[PDB]
Amino acid sequence: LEPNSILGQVGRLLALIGDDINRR
Amino acid sequence: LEPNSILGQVGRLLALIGDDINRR
Amino acid sequence: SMSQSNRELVVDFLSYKLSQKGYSWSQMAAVKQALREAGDEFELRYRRAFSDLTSQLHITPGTAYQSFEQVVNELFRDGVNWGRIVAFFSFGGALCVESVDKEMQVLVSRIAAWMATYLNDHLEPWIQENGGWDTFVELYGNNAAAESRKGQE
Amino acid sequence: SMSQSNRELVVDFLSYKLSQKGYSWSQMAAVKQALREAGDEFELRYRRAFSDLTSQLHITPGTAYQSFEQVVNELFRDGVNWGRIVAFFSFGGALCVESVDKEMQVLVSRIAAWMATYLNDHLEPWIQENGGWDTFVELYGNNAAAESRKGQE
Repeated sequence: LEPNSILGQVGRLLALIGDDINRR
Repeated sequence: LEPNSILGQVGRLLALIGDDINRR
Repeated sequence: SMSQSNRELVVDFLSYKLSQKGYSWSQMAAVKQALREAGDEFELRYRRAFSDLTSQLHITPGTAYQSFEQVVNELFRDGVNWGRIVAFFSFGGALCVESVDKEMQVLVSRIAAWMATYLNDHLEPWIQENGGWDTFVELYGNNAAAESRKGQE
Repeated sequence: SMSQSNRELVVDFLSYKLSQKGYSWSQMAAVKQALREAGDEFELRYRRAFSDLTSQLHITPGTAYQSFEQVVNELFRDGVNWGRIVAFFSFGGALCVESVDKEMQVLVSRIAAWMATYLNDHLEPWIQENGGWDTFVELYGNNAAAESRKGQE
């Protein structure tokens, strides 16, 4: 959420791609 | 050497390729 | 010792050549190989979507742990799943490569420990509730994810 | 245990992703990866030169050991060198794949032991006289053999 939290952002981007790779 | 020794043959073929891969 | 290293080397090579023919040396070896492949695939899907933002974390000794902790807590806030666990390994990996890049090699051994500890204390519960790693292998073995993407292409 | 398996899995994945960037988790990991690559390359050079003659050995439980022994003794009659040691691993590998193909999976564990024993009792002398495995890595790391062939092409 918060724009300066590059770390939270990266976690969320990882989650997005993690969800994508989890789809079959 | 002996023509029926498929096992000796394979060892020698391995040696040949082993020598080749050892060249640089 | 010398016997242990020779044995370990024989095992690693045989595991590799077996997996090249669809076999596996052991259930552990099959997990390792599925995970490597899922990692490769997750990184490929990530880098096609987004830029490499590792440098933007600005890794330092003082910040390395908290950086790891915050990315990983955010990764698993909404819940757990095999894809997110793959993401966790990949991030650990990217985190280690950056540490070497930035001449802090010693962080690799620490990142490895943070990862193992997180696996032990926070992911094992879900992993055992969801079939263990054999189920992961069932879902991701034989490069399944990469193929599932190759189908759509 | 559970901690040991998680640690081992973290280590394997990190070793892989490091080697993808030219780094290595440890000196052992670097030997393992150079050896895998030299194996891949030796098999590629073999299969371009000669037919797959593994089936022609007619592997059986009664003959498996003597077959292994005779190929390997013939491989090292004239002497030892890193290429021949790579050939020894590859043959062990082909020997294991054949054993699975021919539904004698249990021979894989025995072939692995014959290989480790041969390394301990017959190759270690030469290996220590020729710089140890770090020297092998110096000669074969970063896929050197495959590149040395790509140059001539």
